[PDB]
Amino acid sequence: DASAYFVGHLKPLTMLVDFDENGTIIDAIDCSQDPLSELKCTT
Amino acid sequence: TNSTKKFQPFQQFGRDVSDFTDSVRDPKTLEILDIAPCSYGGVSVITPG
Ligand SMILES: *[C@@H]1O[C@H](CO)[C@@H](O)[C@H](O)[C@H]1NC(C)=O
Repeated sequence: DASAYFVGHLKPLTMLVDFDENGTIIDAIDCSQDPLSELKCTT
Repeated sequence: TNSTKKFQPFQQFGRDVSDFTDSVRDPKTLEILDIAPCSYGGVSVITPG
């Protein structure tokens, strides 16, 4: 049948990552997108 | 000592917040162990002179 695909491009950024007690990545906040995430990156 | 964690097939070492390696997988028998130094606690010496 008919299907679709999406293509995006990577950029150099700074990431904030957190892991749980099994090492599984559960959340991620990128900076430079809005002032609240910039505050979370700073803090 | 015997440990409790288990991780991915592409992972071998795990480190602490101070980048101290505390978890190692034994390569012969596939088990996970834990390392801790045996220098621990504080001592104090009392002298009358
Ligand atoms: C971590 O691993 C244990 C054992 O597999 C599992 O029961 C648990 O749901 C996992 N996640 C958390 C957040 O503890």
